[PDB]
Amino acid sequence: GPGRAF
Amino acid sequence: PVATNGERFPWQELRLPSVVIPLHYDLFVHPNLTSLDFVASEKIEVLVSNATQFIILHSKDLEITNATLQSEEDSRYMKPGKELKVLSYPAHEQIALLVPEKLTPHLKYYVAMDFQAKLGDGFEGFYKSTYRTLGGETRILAVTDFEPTQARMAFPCFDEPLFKANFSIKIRRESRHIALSNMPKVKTIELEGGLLEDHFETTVKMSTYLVAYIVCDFHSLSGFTSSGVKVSIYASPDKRNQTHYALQASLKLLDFYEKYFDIYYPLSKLDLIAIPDFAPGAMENWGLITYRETSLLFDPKTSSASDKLWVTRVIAHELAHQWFGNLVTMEWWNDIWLKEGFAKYMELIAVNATYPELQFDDYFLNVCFEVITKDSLNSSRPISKPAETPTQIQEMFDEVSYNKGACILNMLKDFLGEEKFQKGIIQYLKKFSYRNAKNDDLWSSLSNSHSDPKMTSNMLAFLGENAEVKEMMTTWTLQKGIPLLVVKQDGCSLRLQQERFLQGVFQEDPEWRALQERYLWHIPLTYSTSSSNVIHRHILKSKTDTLDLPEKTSWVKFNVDSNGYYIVHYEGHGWDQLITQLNQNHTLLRPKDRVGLIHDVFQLVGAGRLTLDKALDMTYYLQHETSSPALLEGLSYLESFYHMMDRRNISDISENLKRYLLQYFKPVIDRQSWSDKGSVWDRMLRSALLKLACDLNHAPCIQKAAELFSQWMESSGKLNIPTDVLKIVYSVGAQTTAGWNYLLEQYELSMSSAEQNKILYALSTSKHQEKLLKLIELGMEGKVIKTQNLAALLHAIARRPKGQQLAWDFVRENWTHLLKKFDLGSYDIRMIISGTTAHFSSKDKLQEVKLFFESLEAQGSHLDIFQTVLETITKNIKWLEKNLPTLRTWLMVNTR
Ligand SMILES: *[C@@H]1O[C@H](CO)[C@@H](O[C@@H]2O[C@H](CO)[C@@H](O[C@@H]3O[C@H](CO)[C@@H](O)[C@H](O)[C@@H]3O)[C@H](O)[C@H]2NC(C)=O)[C@H](O)[C@H]1NC(C)=O
Ligand SMILES: *[C@@H]1O[C@H](CO)[C@@H](O[C@@H]2O[C@H](CO)[C@@H](O[C@@H]3O[C@H](CO)[C@@H](O)[C@H](O)[C@@H]3O)[C@H](O)[C@H]2NC(C)=O)[C@H](O)[C@H]1NC(C)=O
Ligand SMILES: *[C@@H]1O[C@H](CO)[C@@H](O[C@@H]2O[C@H](CO)[C@@H](O)[C@H](O)[C@H]2NC(C)=O)[C@H](O)[C@H]1NC(C)=O
Ligand SMILES: *[C@@H]1O[C@H](CO)[C@@H](O[C@@H]2O[C@H](CO)[C@@H](O)[C@H](O)[C@H]2NC(C)=O)[C@H](O)[C@H]1NC(C)=O
Ligand SMILES: *[C@@H]1O[C@H](CO)[C@@H](O[C@@H]2O[C@H](CO)[C@@H](O)[C@H](O)[C@H]2NC(C)=O)[C@H](O)[C@H]1NC(C)=O
Ligand SMILES: *[C@@H]1O[C@H](CO)[C@@H](O[C@@H]2O[C@H](CO)[C@@H](O)[C@H](O)[C@H]2NC(C)=O)[C@H](O)[C@H]1NC(C)=O
Ligand SMILES: *[C@@H]1O[C@H](CO)[C@@H](O[C@@H]2O[C@H](CO)[C@@H](O)[C@H](O)[C@H]2NC(C)=O)[C@H](O)[C@H]1NC(C)=O
Ligand SMILES: *[C@@H]1O[C@H](CO)[C@@H](O)[C@H](O)[C@H]1NC(C)=O
Ligand SMILES: *[C@@H]1O[C@H](CO)[C@@H](O)[C@H](O)[C@H]1NC(C)=O
Ligand SMILES: [Zn+2]
Repeated sequence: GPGRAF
Repeated sequence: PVATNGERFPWQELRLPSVVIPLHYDLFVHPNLTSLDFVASEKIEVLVSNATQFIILHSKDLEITNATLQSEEDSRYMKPGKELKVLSYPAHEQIALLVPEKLTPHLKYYVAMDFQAKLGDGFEGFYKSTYRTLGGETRILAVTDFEPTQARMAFPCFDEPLFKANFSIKIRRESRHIALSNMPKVKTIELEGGLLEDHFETTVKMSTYLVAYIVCDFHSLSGFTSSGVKVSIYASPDKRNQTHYALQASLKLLDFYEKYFDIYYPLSKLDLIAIPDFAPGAMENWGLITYRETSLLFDPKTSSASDKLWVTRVIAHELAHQWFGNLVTMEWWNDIWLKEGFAKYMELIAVNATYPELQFDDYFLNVCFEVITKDSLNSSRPISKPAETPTQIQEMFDEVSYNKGACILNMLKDFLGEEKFQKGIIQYLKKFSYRNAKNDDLWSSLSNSHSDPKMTSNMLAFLGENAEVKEMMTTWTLQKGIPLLVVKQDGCSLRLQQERFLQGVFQEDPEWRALQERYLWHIPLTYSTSSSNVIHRHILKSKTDTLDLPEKTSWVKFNVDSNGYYIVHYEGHGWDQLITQLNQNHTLLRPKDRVGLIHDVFQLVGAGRLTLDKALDMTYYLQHETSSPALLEGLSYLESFYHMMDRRNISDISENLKRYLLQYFKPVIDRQSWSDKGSVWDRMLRSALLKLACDLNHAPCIQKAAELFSQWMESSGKLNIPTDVLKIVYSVGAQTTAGWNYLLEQYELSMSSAEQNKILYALSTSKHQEKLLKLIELGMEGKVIKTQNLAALLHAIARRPKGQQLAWDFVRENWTHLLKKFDLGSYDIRMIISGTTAHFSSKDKLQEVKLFFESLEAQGSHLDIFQTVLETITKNIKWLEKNLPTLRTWLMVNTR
């Protein structure tokens, strides 16, 4: 985790 | 229930059997970065707790060529044979090892296989990445990413986080490469033809998804923490300089975490490496944390204050995992918030503690507001729910497992106070060190803070308040959505009342009563009054309750500093009261109280509990507001109304907004320098305010920004742009076929992937269709614009009026290709879907998307993000039809 990017 | 060659594949459940526990893996991996493949073998020491004819473990896309079993304890299998029959069942990503003679309880055996595959093509398991050098050379590295279920694409293994084992890893490589893994390198030994082979110290007990290895030609900076851990930042050789800040921050955070958790990090080294092609933002592989370049690298000439803040966050997030996730691990993926919620929460404590100047404390409310959307829809989910197929497991990675989980932990910390919270944490970690917990182990450990304590009469409230703590949070984890607390003030008697907060569903809606059914939260209330700023605390366990105020007062402000995961409504004069206070003297409310009130007002309009003109009334005081968090929250609503208008053609309302924003606030916009000077909020304020002015074509702003761009382009990068306005200056620059061409060329040549990030944004604020689709086409290609960046690019394009339609057309007319590059449950596809549809706000668009989602369930594809989108386009349509003329007249009234 992440997951995201920004 | 079975297949492949024929035969009954002996095991049926998607989960593995638990009769064969793994204990130690000897893993030998031999990759070739020229043929882009690998050869490998493993020896697995297992203990059998039951008699069995077969062993079951995971394996996907691996070819298996030897299969033996051995034992020093079961003579029948004494060295070297026997050989096992291997049976593959891809649909469950399983293989079966067929033992010739039923095995013996309580004795140990040694499984052994040889496997091979091509290096991966995605962002999964053992895959290929490439980077560019300063001289325009393109190199190749091989890297692992396993979470949740892809270690099984690299080596057959009992691939579920309960099957913790020791790992012993050896890697073969050429002299131009190094090889990295979870643990330090004990031995390199040289070989015949000239190849080398690294041996790594055996791991501690650990889950398969965290095993890691990389073969690259990178460079590092190293340093030592106060307790002797060698931290190293690895990056491609031409970027070594960009690693300084990561080295500095990891050391202070790993220091902080050791002291805070009172538990040493156990390994001798901690490596952080910046991978050019990387899908997640980072992955917390024990001892070898991998990062998107933009999560780790920093460089003072092109990286902004926001950039630094992001890099610190992600670093603080991954180190937090070394304890939450690696040391203590979810029993299974249903309770994945146990590690992501906590890592997320700890970014706040650790970054606040180590870098208070970053003011991260004020940015944390945004994490929680951002999840209160989504969570105000009925398509939401609880923080723990069952999940079994791999896609569902990937789907557990979202604002709920992370953001919402971190937010309710904050609530609980504020309740029990930091000391009892820290203490509880330390006990959780100490107690499940090197094994696994589920939800209930956390709540027990968080509640419990010759004999340990002294006997008292007050002791009974220590055994009963503890039981309250556990009872409380199980409502916050097993229930979707968030509670609306409705307060009525009449007398010095406050009526309390909890509902489930719903958006695009008003108090008197045909669908309202059902959605309100069985929901009830133990909401730890707080509040203060106009009389005394002294916090009082009460625990609304029931759908109705009441409180007497020890005085009369102008206003009551519930949810102090917004520590709590709930929205507040005031019936009667409450809203009129508090808004008046803000109009007259606003500093008699605490800053975070202000941020919350602004937030909740606008959220309550959405719920129909309040008319928009009353929210828009509250923003008037922003002319006096110097606390940047509340000023920017406020602005953000006005700025989104504008873009929303702008996205439809509703240009009479848009032009009024543009004028009210530039007119009101004209003074604050005007104090802003085009520099990097001041604190972090100072600079967060500057970039915001200037971005707004150039979005609304303010003539000063567009002209300053346009000048900087020529000065920059006609010196070819010599004279330089302050970071805080870099994105603005470039995007105004991109408004001509000249600037845009130059910028696209500067993109390919740049060595700050944070600059690249700002350039590719700027590039997507162009108005020519040809330019926008070019950006996309390149994005598909993956040569100029890496494919790890495609999803965010479509999102930036769709966000703006000129790109709305193009992004939609593209996603529909290219869906098949999109899926060849990403998993259906990847954060990529989730964002590509959502980013191109969720801002739509019309009956027409709602129709088309409903259709395009239907068709995707003709084919074999289901995701929650489907309902959540539709519920968001519906939420939008209602908002307009139920509030737009109010916005039209409030502006016109205002112009008057
Ligand atoms: C990955 O595969 C490549 C080939 O696809 C391997 O490189 C090649 O194999 C050997 C091992 O280095 C080299 O053999 C000898 O090299 C000398 C050069 O000093 C040559 O004069 C000898 O006659 C002999 O051929 C071979 O040249 C080399 N070729 C190339 C183009 O690299 C490589 O070893 C493999 N790497 C791993 C880690 O398995
Ligand atoms: C697999 O990983 C586990 C950790 O999950 C390893 O357990 C650890 O084993 C070592 C060695 O037996 C223990 O060492 C201890 O430290 C001092 C060093 O000065 C030693 O002199 C002590 O007598 C003590 O044994 C350590 O306590 C233990 N840790 C835990 C948490 O159990 C295990 O060794 C690994 N297995 C293999 C096969 O390597
Ligand atoms: C593994 O062995 C255990 C013990 O021999 C088996 O568990 C027994 O029977 C039931 C059914 O699982 C359990 O609920 C009991 O706790 C056990 N009883 C005793 C006396 O130990 C278990 O069934 C075996 N597993 C398999 C897959 O056969
Ligand atoms: C893995 O299987 C290969 C065959 O695919 C084994 O190769 C054997 O090599 C020995 C000498 O080392 C020969 O005498 C045998 O005839 C080979 N077998 C076959 C089927 O050709 C190899 O030994 C196996 N390795 C391991 C570690 O099990
Ligand atoms: C990387 O950072 C180093 C650290 O300064 C730079 O290297 C030296 O910088 C000093 C300071 O002016 C010079 O006097 C030396 O001559 C520099 N040495 C070398 C070998 O360049 C270097 O310029 C930086 N490189 C990049 C690409 O940022
Ligand atoms: C808002 O209220 C504060 C608190 O009373 C005002 O600041 C103080 O004003 C009192 C008397 O009005 C003085 O005795 C204090 O010395 C002041 N302290 C500070 C820190 O300013 C403030 O002026 C009020 N502002 C408005 C616009 O009414
Ligand atoms: C927004 O309104 C403008 C002006 O009415 C539209 O611009 C043109 O409108 C005429 C008819 O009014 C059409 O024949 C043209 O096709 C329109 N031009 C373009 C480029 O669309 C505009 O279409 C409206 N909608 C937007 C901008 O989305
Ligand atoms: C932030 O740090 C200060 C000083 O270290 C501390 O007193 C404060 O409580 C911290 N904030 C949170 C939310 O822990
Ligand atoms: C969410 O709403 C849909 C229709 O609006 C309904 O079918 C579904 O059952 C709801 N989800 C629940 C009740 O969990
Ligand atoms: Zn995480």
